[PDB]
Amino acid sequence: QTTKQFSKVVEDLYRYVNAATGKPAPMISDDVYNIVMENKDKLNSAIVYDRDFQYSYFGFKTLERSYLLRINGQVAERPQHLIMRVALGIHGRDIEAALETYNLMSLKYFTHASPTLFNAGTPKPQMSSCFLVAMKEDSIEGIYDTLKECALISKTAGGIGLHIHNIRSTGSYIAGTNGTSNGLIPMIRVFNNTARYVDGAFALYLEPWHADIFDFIDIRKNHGKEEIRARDLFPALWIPDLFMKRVEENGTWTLFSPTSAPGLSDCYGDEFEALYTRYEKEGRGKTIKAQKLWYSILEAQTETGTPFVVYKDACNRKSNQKNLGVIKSSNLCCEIVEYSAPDETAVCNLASVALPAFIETSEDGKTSTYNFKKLHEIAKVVTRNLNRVIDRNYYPVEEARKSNMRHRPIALGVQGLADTFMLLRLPFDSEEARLLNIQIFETIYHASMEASCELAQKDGPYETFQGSPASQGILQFDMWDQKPYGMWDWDTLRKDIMKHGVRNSLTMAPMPTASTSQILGYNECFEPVTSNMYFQVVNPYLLRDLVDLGIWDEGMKQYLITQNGSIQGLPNVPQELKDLYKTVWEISQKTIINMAADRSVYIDQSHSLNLFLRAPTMGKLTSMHFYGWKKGLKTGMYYLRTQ
Amino acid sequence: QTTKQFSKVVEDLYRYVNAATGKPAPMISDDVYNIVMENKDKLNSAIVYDRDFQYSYFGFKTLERSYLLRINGQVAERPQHLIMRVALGIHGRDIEAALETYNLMSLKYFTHASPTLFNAGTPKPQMSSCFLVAMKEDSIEGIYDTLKECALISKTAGGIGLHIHNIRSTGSYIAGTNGTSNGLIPMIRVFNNTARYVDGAFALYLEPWHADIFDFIDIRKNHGKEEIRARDLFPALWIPDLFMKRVEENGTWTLFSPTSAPGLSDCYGDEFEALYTRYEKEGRGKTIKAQKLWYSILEAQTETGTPFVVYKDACNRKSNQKNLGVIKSSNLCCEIVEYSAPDETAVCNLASVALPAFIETSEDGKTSTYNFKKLHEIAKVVTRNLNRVIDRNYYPVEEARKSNMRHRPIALGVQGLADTFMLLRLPFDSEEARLLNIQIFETIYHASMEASCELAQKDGPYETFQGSPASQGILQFDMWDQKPYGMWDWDTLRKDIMKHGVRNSLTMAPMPTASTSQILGYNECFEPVTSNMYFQVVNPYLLRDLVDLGIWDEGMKQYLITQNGSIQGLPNVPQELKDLYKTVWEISQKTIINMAADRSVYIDQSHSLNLFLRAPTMGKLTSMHFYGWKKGLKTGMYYLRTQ
Ligand SMILES: Nc1ncnc2c1ncn2[C@@H]1O[C@H](COP(=O)(O)OP(=O)(O)NP(=O)(O)O)[C@@H](O)[C@H]1O
Ligand SMILES: Nc1ncnc2c1ncn2[C@@H]1O[C@H](COP(=O)(O)OP(=O)(O)NP(=O)(O)O)[C@@H](O)[C@H]1O
Ligand SMILES: Nc1ccn([C@@H]2O[C@H](COP(=O)(O)OP(=O)(O)O)[C@@H](O)[C@H]2O)c(=O)n1
Ligand SMILES: Nc1ccn([C@@H]2O[C@H](COP(=O)(O)OP(=O)(O)O)[C@@H](O)[C@H]2O)c(=O)n1
Ligand SMILES: [Mg+2]
Ligand SMILES: [Mg+2]
Repeated sequence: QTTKQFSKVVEDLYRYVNAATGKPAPMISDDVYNIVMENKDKLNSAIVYDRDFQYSYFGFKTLERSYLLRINGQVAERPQHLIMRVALGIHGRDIEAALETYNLMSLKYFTHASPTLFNAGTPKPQMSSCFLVAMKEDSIEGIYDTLKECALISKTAGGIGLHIHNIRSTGSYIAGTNGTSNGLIPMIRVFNNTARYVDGAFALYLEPWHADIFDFIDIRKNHGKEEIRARDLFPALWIPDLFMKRVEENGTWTLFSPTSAPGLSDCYGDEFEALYTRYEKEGRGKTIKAQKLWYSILEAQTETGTPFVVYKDACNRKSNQKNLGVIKSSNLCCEIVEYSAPDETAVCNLASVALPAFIETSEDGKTSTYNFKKLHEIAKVVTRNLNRVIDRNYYPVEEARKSNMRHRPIALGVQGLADTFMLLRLPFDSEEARLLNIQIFETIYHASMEASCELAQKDGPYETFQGSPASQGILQFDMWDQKPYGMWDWDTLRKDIMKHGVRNSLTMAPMPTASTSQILGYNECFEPVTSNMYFQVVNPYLLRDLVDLGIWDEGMKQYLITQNGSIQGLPNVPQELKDLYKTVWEISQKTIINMAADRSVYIDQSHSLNLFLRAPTMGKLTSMHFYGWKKGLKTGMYYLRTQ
Repeated sequence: QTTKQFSKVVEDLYRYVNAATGKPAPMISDDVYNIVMENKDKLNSAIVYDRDFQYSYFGFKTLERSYLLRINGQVAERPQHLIMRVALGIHGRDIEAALETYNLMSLKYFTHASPTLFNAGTPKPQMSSCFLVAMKEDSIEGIYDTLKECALISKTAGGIGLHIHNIRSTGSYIAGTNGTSNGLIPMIRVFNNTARYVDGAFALYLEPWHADIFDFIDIRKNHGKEEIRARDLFPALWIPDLFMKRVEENGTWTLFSPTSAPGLSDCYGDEFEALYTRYEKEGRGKTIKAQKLWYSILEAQTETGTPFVVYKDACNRKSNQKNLGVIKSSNLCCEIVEYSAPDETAVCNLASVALPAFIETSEDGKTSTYNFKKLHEIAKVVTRNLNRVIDRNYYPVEEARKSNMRHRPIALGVQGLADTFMLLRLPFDSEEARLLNIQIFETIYHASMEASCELAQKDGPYETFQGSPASQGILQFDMWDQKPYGMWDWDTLRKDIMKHGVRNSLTMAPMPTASTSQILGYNECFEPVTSNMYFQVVNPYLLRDLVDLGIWDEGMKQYLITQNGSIQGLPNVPQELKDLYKTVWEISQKTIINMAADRSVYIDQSHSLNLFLRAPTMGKLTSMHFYGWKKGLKTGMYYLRTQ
């Protein structure tokens, strides 16, 4: 069904011709083709085809349906071919690095994000997952320039975070007409329609003092007038601390059109508060009860899972990019926290480490341990990969090229945190899981900064490194005013960074891993399992245990189907198992938030913290938000899932 | 209720401040303000306020509701003030010309189009009614650049004609993806949505060999899937002669994607036919029965009044702009026929002559005659006005400035043709009406070319005059291979044009006059009355006659209400009256088309020929189209009205 020889497969993909039009349509770049032909024997003999069976049925089907390159509707690539295409696409002439990446990916130590898997080694290799776009100007020309830019980015793969704080609100004056602005909603409908035309995937960012806020937060509601909804876009709130204070005090909140109150989004913290309370005192806006807004926000979150919540002041106070300017948005999945401006669209290239790969029974007596030294080594590899992607990437718009080449941010993440705890017999809410969580993120952050510092000794630091927190020896945990756990030597690293610089302004942004975790067969990313039963497949670790204890029968299976993936209150199942295989609906969200806060001291950017509320009340949701906020989180909430 | 002194009114408008924001919002330009202050006594004393009563109730209300400038929701301008503001807005420092235009407009000899009436004398004086826009390129970038340009033009006043022949059709290949084009309809929905956002008014032009044609023609249907309709846009067909021949032969017709059949819209006539039949023979497209398309077109016209029909080869063969390139569209109302390209958006400034103004009882014995010499003199005035507008206009986009300054087209038109015939006791379908129609259009065309030639002796000819038909002594009627009626001396004019040039590439484009004819109180533009009764106002001329004959009673009035504006088959009304006051539903469309064809030999551009079909059949509509087509018409049909 598929040619075996890799160079033979490369040849077919490269020579490919669209029969219907007679147009040659190479699916491999000149570059990678010439590389493969000059090295065919080394390359062909390196692939271990046994490794195609490291995938599950649903992992293979995921690859088959979307990832493996097709010739005339037929799969042309084997999984091993996809992986070697990616390796060369990243590494180019560096055959050695390519070979190392081939071996580590093929053994499932790590993977790159979907767009890298799609486009690495191909003629327009757009490998970035994330674009953060500034609304160019409060004008028809700026709106339409911004729209063109989103269209062109959406032509390729990857999401958009778009901030729109600078657009004048409903009823605002326009110079040259007697008519007024119709505000955000009509303009959002324009963007919605472009998202649909160019083959969703836009998040919109707004600060809650904007006067169109009440409609903005309701944009995904499945009822009401069809011309007030924008159903393919996601609203995200970019929330100042002052809003949270006014809500908690049960105080007032003032809504402005940005034309009546200029500059509010171009400052944060104390400067924001001073500027805000001054405009408030000067009668420039419309005052409400803060809790009236607060309540409408919880209503929309309860109904639609949105708006997302990202804390503006936490993002800005604790960003290594703070020498660039004020950060005005996150991205589609709320992990990326990078500077953007009309001339600079922040981009990011993504990869995730497979956490269970580092478990070894290695020891005396059948206990599993965690190999942190190997985690550290693989994270260095991935860091070097992501840095290469930056240089070999095709940028859809010039604003993205200019941003990426200047600041060189990258984003490492994880999958299989849940599997890891499960394999080590650690309940997600245990003291041992809490510790392992901190140690894992300490080592990945240590490793990435070390790799990046080595790159800066080879190539120079990134352009804007001088003046950064990192240039002053201030690493992420220091900006949380915490000492690191200290499994790695931070003083020596900080010494080296201050002397040599780093090659990347940012390194860590744990992402959802929605498709890539399915390819590898692990749970997802720092999140607990959502059920133990996802045509019905039972949690392999749970299955193993129930068989070993000799309790697994049809009576067991039904009790799992019927309680949808929960094993609690199953009569004859040991407590150790119930503790180990708690669903995310069964774990306290204060625990989830605690662990998010623990790991966040080692996270440069942010992370996509989904929240899961069993029996949701306004009161429970409020206390979750205020708890995350006071913990110092950047991303208070990504999606709210309920039921 | 209104200040009397004009300079006092100018002062208020100029000093105006938006109270709600504290922004100064002048409603008069620096230029006109400084002009008015330096000439206040001459200016104030020239206005004759008696003349505000030359308007009807519904004419005044038209002015009041939309035209007269407002200060804080209150009318600040008197009709005489609006007219003098317009006069200075056109003429500037030329106080004499201003005064002449004031007198002629205030006495209702002529008027300018709405945007001139809105914006003349104001800070952003966008006075043009018509923009013809080329789709920039078959790419996401070109589509979105075009969209931005339409948005910016629509911010101001005036319609868009947009040609889209160059966009690849549904299912076409895209290089760099496995997916295909979704064609025109999705892209049309993008434009529809922008039209709604920026405060309809777009016509779309397509040649009927495009493979998306069947959906394109159905875009205004009031049923079917909401995502195949574009309800605020108007489809217009840009029809090659070959299509009409294939339909009449009951032959085949081939549909192409422009990417499979390049160049089809960049040629016409014989070159088009040769290129087309070659692509047809080479299997590059999909063949159908021509009459299958023909039938779907009549169905859409019957249901929706659209698509408009404009004959591509007639427009190109008979255009003075033919040295520029191939013309690919008309405009929103199908009167403008001008060259457009990605870097040149054709524009046009419009004015209409009030035809009844030139009727004088002057004579021996109470007969009315028509003063052609005075018509000729007023048309020269209007021609000079329109040329000044070109230079004092604020262009919304650079593409429009570049086109207008190069070719300098203008568009004179008419209103009150119906009133004129009625006042002279000439039935619309009579031999005398047929003659007067030809003589009126002969004099307006003679007058405009004479004024324009005088301008070229003062300022030089327009930039692209060399190589034009007019430069070779070929005037419009010559391109119809007809001798002029000869009430004016054409040889001397043609001699002068060949020697001196003309200042304007085009001069005549009779337009709908939808609002301006209401302001003046006349019927419309070369069209018969649609009824004799339009809160119920009876045709003043008919009323006068029925009173004079002593037959006008409540029994008369009811018979008019009840037959909706028709006097035919009213028992006791003289035949002379029935002949004189035929409704447009009562006049043969072969007569309408004959008169359109007669006048067209003196029309540089085209004219907005609405058609009215009483009891419509596929057969009647077909023969109307083929009759106009064979007559050599450019605009075969604007709207189809029925019932
Ligand atoms: N015709 C329109 N329809 C809808 N919104 C408009 C329109 N014109 C302007 N706006 C909105 O008002 C804002 C200003 O648009 P812009 O193109 O800068 O107008 P302008 O003529 O320059 N007047 P101003 O910006 O007040 O000096 C943007 O947020 C637009 O979306
Ligand atoms: N992602 C998309 N969604 C919808 N239409 C598209 C998309 N990409 C291209 N098109 C359409 O296909 C045409 C070509 O678009 P363009 O941006 O030039 O694509 P391209 O990548 O340059 N490929 P090609 O034009 O075939 O060389 C235009 O008519 C577009 O509307
Ligand atoms: N449906 C999606 C999911 C993610 N993304 C982008 O990809 C990034 C990472 O999401 P992910 O980890 O779920 O993506 P995969 O690489 O696993 O497909 C996000 O931050 C988005 O910018 C997208 O464009 N569309
Ligand atoms: N509703 C309309 C009508 C006309 N127009 C433009 O104005 C031109 C002349 O139409 P018209 O003679 O009915 O306009 P008025 O000047 O009488 O308002 C058309 O060719 C269009 O380009 C428009 O933009 N919107
Ligand atoms: Mg502006
Ligand atoms: Mg292209």
